[PDB]
Amino acid sequence: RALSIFSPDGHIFQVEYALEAVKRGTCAVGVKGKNCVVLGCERRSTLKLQDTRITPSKVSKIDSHVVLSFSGLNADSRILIEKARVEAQSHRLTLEDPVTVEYLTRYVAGVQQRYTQSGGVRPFGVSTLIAGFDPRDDEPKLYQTEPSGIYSSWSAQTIGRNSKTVREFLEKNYDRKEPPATVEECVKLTVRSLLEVVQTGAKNIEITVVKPDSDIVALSSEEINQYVTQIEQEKQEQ
Amino acid sequence: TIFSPEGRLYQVEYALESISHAGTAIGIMASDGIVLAAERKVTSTLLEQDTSTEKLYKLNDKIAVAVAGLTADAEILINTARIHAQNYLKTYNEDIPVEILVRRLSDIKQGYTQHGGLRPFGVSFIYAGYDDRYGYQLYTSNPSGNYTGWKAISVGANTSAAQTLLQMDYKDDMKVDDAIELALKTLSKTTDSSALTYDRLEFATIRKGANDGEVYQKIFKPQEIKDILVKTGIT
Amino acid sequence: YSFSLTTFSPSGKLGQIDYALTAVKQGVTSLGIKATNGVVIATEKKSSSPLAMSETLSKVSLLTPDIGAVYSGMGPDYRVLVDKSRKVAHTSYKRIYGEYPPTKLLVSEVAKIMQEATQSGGVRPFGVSLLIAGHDEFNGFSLYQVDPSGSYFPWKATAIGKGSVAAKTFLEKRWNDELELEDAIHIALLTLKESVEGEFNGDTIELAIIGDENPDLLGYTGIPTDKGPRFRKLTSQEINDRLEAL
Amino acid sequence: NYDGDTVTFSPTGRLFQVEYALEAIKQGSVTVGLRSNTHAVLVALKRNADELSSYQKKIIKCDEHMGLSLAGLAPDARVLSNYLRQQCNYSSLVFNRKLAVERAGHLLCDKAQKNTQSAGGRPYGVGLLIIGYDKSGAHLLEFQPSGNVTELYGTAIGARSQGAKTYLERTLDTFIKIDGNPDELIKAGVEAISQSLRDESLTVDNLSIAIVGKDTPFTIYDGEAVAKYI
Amino acid sequence: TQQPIVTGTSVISMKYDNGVIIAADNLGSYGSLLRFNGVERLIPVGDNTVVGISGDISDMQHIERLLKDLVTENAYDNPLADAEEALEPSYIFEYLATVMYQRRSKMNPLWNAIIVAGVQSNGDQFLRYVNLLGVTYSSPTLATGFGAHMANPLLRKVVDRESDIPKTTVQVAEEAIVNAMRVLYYRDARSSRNFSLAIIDKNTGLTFKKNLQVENMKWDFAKDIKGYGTQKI
Amino acid sequence: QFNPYGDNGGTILGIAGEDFAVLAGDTRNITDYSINSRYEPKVFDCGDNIVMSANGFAADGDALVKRFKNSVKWYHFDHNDKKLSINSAARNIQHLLYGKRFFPYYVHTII
Amino acid sequence: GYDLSNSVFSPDGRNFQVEYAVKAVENGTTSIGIKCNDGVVFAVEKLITSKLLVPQKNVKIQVVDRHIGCVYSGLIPDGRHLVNRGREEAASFKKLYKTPIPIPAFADRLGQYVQAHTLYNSVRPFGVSTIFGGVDKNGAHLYMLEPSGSYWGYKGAATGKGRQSAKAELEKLVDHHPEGLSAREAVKQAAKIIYLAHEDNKEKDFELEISWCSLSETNGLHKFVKGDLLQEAIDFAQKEIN
Amino acid sequence: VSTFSPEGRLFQVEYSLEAIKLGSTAIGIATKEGVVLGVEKRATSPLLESDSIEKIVEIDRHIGCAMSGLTADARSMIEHARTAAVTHNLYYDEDINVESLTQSVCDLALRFMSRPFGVALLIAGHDADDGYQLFHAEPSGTFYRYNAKAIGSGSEGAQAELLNEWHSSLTLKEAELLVLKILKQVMEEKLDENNAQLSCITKQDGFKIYDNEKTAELIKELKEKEAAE
Amino acid sequence: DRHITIFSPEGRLYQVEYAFKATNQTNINSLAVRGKDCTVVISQKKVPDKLLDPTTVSYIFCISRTIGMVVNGPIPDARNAALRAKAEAAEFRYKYGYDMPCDVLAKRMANLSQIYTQRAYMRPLGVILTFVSVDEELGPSIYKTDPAGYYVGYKATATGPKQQEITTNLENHFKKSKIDHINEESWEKVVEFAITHMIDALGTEFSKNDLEVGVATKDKFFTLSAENIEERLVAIAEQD
Ligand SMILES: [Mg+2]
Ligand SMILES: [Mg+2]
Ligand SMILES: [Mg+2]
Ligand SMILES: [Mg+2]
Repeated sequence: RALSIFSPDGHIFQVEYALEAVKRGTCAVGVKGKNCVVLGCERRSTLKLQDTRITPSKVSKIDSHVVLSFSGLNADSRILIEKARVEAQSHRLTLEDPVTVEYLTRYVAGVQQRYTQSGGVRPFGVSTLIAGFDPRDDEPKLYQTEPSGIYSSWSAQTIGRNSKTVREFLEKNYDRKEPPATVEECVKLTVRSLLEVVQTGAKNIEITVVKPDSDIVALSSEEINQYVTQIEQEKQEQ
Repeated sequence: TIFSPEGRLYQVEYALESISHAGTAIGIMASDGIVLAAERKVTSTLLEQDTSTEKLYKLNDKIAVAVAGLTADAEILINTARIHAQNYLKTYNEDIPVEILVRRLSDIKQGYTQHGGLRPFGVSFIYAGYDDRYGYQLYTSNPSGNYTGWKAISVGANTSAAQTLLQMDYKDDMKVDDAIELALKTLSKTTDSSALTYDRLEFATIRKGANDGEVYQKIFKPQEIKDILVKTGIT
Repeated sequence: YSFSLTTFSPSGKLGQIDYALTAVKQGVTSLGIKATNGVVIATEKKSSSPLAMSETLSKVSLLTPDIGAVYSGMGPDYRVLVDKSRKVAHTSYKRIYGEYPPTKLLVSEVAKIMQEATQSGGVRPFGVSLLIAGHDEFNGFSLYQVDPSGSYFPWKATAIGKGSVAAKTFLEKRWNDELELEDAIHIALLTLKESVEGEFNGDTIELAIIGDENPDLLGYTGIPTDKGPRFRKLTSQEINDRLEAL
Repeated sequence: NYDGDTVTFSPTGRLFQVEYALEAIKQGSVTVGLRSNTHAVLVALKRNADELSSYQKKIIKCDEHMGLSLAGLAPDARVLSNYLRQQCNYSSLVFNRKLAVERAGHLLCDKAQKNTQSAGGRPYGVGLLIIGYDKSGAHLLEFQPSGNVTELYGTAIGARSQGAKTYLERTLDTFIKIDGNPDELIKAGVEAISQSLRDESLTVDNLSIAIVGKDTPFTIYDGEAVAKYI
Repeated sequence: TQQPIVTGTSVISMKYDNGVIIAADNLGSYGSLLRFNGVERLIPVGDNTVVGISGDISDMQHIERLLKDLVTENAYDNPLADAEEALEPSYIFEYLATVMYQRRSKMNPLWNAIIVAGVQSNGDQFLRYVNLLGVTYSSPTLATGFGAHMANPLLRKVVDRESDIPKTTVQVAEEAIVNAMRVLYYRDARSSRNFSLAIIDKNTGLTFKKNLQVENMKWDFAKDIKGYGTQKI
Repeated sequence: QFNPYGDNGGTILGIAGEDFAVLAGDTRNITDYSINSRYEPKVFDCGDNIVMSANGFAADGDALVKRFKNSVKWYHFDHNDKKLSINSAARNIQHLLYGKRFFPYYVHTII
Repeated sequence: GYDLSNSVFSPDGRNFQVEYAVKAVENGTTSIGIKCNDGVVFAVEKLITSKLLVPQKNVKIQVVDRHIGCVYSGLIPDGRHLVNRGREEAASFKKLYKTPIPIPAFADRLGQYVQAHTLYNSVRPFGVSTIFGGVDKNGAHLYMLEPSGSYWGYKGAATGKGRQSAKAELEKLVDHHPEGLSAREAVKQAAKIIYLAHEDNKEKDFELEISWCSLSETNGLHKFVKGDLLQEAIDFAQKEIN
Repeated sequence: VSTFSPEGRLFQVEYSLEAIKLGSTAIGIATKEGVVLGVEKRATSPLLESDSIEKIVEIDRHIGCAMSGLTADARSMIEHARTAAVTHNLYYDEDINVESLTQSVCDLALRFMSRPFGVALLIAGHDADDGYQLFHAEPSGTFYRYNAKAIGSGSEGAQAELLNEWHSSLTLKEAELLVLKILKQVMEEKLDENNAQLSCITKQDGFKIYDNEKTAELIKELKEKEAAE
Repeated sequence: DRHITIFSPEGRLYQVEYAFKATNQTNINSLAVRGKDCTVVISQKKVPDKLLDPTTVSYIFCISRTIGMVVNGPIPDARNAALRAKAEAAEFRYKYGYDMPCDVLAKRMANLSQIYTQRAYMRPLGVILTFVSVDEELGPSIYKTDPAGYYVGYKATATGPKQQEITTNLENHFKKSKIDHINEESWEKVVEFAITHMIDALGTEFSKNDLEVGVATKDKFFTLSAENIEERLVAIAEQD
């Protein structure tokens, strides 16, 4: 039974409405430095009394050198992440090389695309940011996928609720001529951009740094809180 | 299994709605254990509360669930959860980590969300479990296939009321006996009924016995609930 | 037609299960009472015409030698569930463990069959409610009610269909945890008198007990570890005997 | 409310989805078929989308002795002519027997019929003219997606088909006698196709011709090879 | 993968100037037991074709049925099912050849050797052989089983090459076939005295002869033969 | 047990000249020590100016030649009447043969 | 819309898709069958749409096995589909039982197949009404089968546009020949009835087609009436129309 | 999904074509010295890295293609086309004919998967029998050969300009300029080397995508040629 | 909701209700009665069309050697039910080694009907089936199934448009006689009784071509010819 069909204006409404669920999803951003890529995600507010030790954070490891973050339906994202992890191992097994970030993106994009044209399935209510480094290479990588299956690379990019806003920020603040040559000033730009939408919070913003050769570290509440302080100072210094 | 113009899943929303009328269940995570308490919706003098089970189910020796929603839909999912646990144990010779079992169940639910043209299960679960990686854990899953972990949480009828109270009285350095108390008080103030009696309750605890080194699952007998009611001054 | 015909409405109701319950509501009344040494299930044999043969219809059915069932709602729906239930008692249990299942587990399986009709594609829920009475070595005597949703619950006593509301009430007055079986039969006969309109005799009333073991209904002697069926349908003659002493 | 699927009759006993499929033909560029006793000819005016575009191929060979012209959905002509290729092929391999044109007709009718009777499918949306030379001489056939097939001395289908069908309806006694004369049957065909033109004078790209006969295998003529017929 | 049980022996045939002749005896053997004596192994299809079959009789009966269906089906929606679009010897053969080779390819053969004799609508004589392996060949004479070994040599003395066919009359050809059938009854322990013969002539059509018998048999010299070497009486 | 193969004898020979080629065969067909036919051709014109012979088990050889002639027909159908070059024929014949690697055509093929 | 799917009963116990199928039949060319004393005759009306139709070439009567005639009015493709299935059904009876299929047996085979297509909402009923029969081991039989799968044996039968005219004519024959009717006669009478019935359709000119299966006239095989005997019947019908 | 309108068109196929009209422009020109394919990148933002926009792809050394519409839908067509060209080479030791490759992609297109493709393709190539060729493949399963063609949002305008400018002796260099020109006219943005991409296929060198530096030089040469009248 | 067999808000199945309606379409009445050692079924026979071959117009079916069945409903559906039951009764014999009893076949057809009641893709059959036999265990037997999946055994029964009149007429005979069968030894008298009571309740007289009679004896079920029926009609015409 065909659920994803065309309408008279030439629009696939289910694909279209899937985008609306992404818009409703908590925000996520990624910016890519001269020798790094940083991923940042806001935290929800339906309830608070949660256990954060066990609850799945918003950035998933796919292989040791590639990470995936998303905005949209949480349950839909698990399914894409599983398939991505399975493919990552399968590529190693048959090509004796880990996936390029572009290849893993094309894979995930393909999966989403496939669900836009099969009977009895609804598209994925998910957009992904996929970030990391190709094996034996130092040039940083960042890619976006969407429920239609389109994908592309980004100097920087944001998705989810109020991404409209944060894309405005980055469009004037990210200089292609001068990518944030430090891990530090890369996290700085990533925090500034999230601040515009988050409405002040240390337990609101989470950050993950990815460097070459499988170097990926999550930050702590306090480590981020240090950037929170120095940004709210330099704005109040004016 | 279709999207609304707004980006919401009709049948899922409506299933959550179904659940919001089911008897309440509460999970509270202590330092040295976990409490499960649940209220039986629709009762009678003639209903056999002794040889009864409708909201609290054992999944494993280290994991129990509390059910809000359609009982029969729940048994389907409990049964496949019990099997997944056993497959894990057979495969690895280790009891299944709580998260893994929970992820599996959520995935099954998510399936009905995304394909097949069949109605979602009208069920929400609270998971109480222990494993050697994270110790005590409390989880929740609903028809959307979404799952999250909690210090305290409630499902079914009157969650806003019950949630507020738990937030008000819960503290990190709690002990199990206090959590038992907190569970009963919270149900006591959110009941759609006259007063909280023993025949309207199911109760379970997961405690790491001080004499041994292993974890014990207790599903309270009718008389045992009745007793634990007097102590806390609800007689 | 591979989609579910039972879906959620915006109010969160499942329409088809409700409508199934309504069909159960129009059904002839049936009841079960649990005694200390027995369980009794009972119902009315609504003859559609006096030309029809009352005996030729099982409203009370043996599921295993220790488990009986009675129903309210749609007769034909019940009849296929009895068949599927007997078979599942074998395929899921006796062929595995060499003993018949305990009441709660058989009930569990029936409930499963009904749930599936609530969710599988191209089907409608069963339009019945069952009262299932039985015994097993470890749980003793029990009585359970199963509904179109696949939900089940244990009762000390209950009644379903047409005149259920009044009958639940009448039972509540009469039930104590010290009843002998003969007492439960008597109470069952009283409750049934209120719901029935026309004739009220052994040929319009069907009753079965789950009582003691009946060695003379076994078919063979020799193995003393086998004592025979606990389920027994009462005869037309046996009912009338207890009616005259009302 | 009755034109949802082919599995549905209207209150007057019509199948609308079939009728609508028939409609796609009337948008197809015109094509003509005709036969004497020694040959059969297809003339198919091809239609162009733009002046930079091909005048899309309307004639498909089916065997050394059989072929067809299409008016309507080209993809559907490809499904059906392909099935016809297989059926003609089967006749050769298994029986060493060239497939009778009539027999092709019955096979197409039956293939089209199934598609008018089962949910999920749709009627074919293409009409076909079928010529062949077999063991009983020359043959022309008209296929409609409803599954109706008819054997004719001549005919036309597509837009304004009626003109050529009228010309042929009168010229009947003149062409049926063009035995042993190939070029004069193509002439008569071309002279018939123009009675349904309006657009223009038929050019060297406009035209497609196909002939089969007594000692002539089915051959398609395009362009420079058809210049002598304009 | 199987084994022949009830069997038929040689089928022999040759073309002459105006048609083709085919013959076969009327026995069905069961190993060495000569079990059934009334068995027709020449199968006429229409008025222009005879199909002669040796080997397993149960498979033979299966092939009969196929040929009857072939006729029925050919008549369906065919106004000329018996004119121009009547079944030809070449069509019947290519059908059977196909089946035979498909069945061997599935390791489940029809345990037979088949000769298809007849006259094509353009008057051409048709004579072609196919067997359990799907091997097919044509010759001015054809024979299966023992016929291959004894009948071919005799029949080839009448028609040794293609150019001999216009020289050969029905009378000469039928005489050769009848003689070869006698020899086969002399030397083939699975042969029978009773046989059937059929001629398909481009003018006379199909003549089908039943209940023929081998006649003019030389046995008389047997009386003079005593012992196996030295014995005098 | 049933043996799916036989051997019908015969012999074939191919020679390439500068601007021609010959492929030759005998016309005899045999089984064991008997002659089936003195004139049963086994070298065939296949269209597109290709000649083929598949010599050994004649049943297998016939199947292959049939399947190749049919291949050529469909090549014209699928590729706008293109002439099948001899190298392309060769490769195609490889695939026909190899498709039967586990139950082979018992023939030596020359084109 | 108690008509937007097949397997739906309307509130009066009728099947609405079947009853629309009947409309499509009534909309069709007329065809008949006449049982005679040792056979059956079949005739049909072929509308000459145009001068360009090759005469005697678009045959509409169909043989099944060798002893059964089939003719139909409605959607021609639906008729063919039914005959194809009739033929598979006759082959399978012969294969298993050796004897060719008895006409009653063949009738129930079609009955059941047609009836199946009135059971599921994913299939539409057949838009034809079929007249068929032949000679089996005990007599000639004639049948008519409706889009519902309903069939009965008939002395005479008619379907299509000119059906009432034809039915009236047939009734006159039944009443005036209790003794019986020769195959030869029935052939002419069929020709008459087709010409008479062409009145309820007399816009386009028509071509006549007849076939028959008689014990003493065809040995109990189905054959088309051709040349001489066909002309004799066309003449007989032309004569007795004035 | 497989329904006819009373006009006898396929609803889903017609709506599919509407989706294509919403896509970036793609232009192809066929000469006797080669066939040129050009596209409009259309980045939805300046942060997007324009070189990651793949709307011209290689199918085989002698066959390239440009797309327009829901471009995600084209992955499985390109894959099928590549497999078909490679398979043909495996089975026949030769290059697939351009028309045959297009027919195979159109065959895939017919296979109503829940819906038609929301993408049209320009398939350009060379082969020995029929020379340089250009094809338009719609999600209908129909394909058309063109001397010149344009698809996507600027097509109606572009097709007219192609009608004017095309003649059967355009040199390859002339044709390249024409693609840039017509793209410059129909694009929302100002045409530069980062938002337009050129490619060609010549017999001698196969399908080559032009790098940005080589495209820039052609843009510059185009501006200078037009500033004369 | 009125097209497929889902429940209506009142807990009803409209399609099944409509299927009961269809059972009356033929405007025929039948009745079944039991003798001492036989079982009789009578049904009206109406051949409106002069063009019909009357011998082929029947609503009585020989299911097996021992079991007959009469249908009230349209013929296509009736034949479909007859084929299935024939098929079913032959299978039972092969798998179980004894003849399918009448009531077991009734139960089996009931369950099949119950499925069309429950699954959306199958319409119910617009028919009521009366099965009759002399069972080797039970004696003379009548079992009747409807489109709901319902079935039961009867002392006697009747079906069709005037069902109710025939039924009460029969109830009245049994009230008076005090027995549950026709106390007659020969099946000829049971048929005679059956016709008489159908006359007395339809207000109609019958000629030989207006009826159809099926009798079940120990080890045979048979249908009467027009001639045996005539002999029955003559004999009643000396009582009544
Ligand atoms: Mg080549
Ligand atoms: Mg009528
Ligand atoms: Mg149904
Ligand atoms: Mg249905």
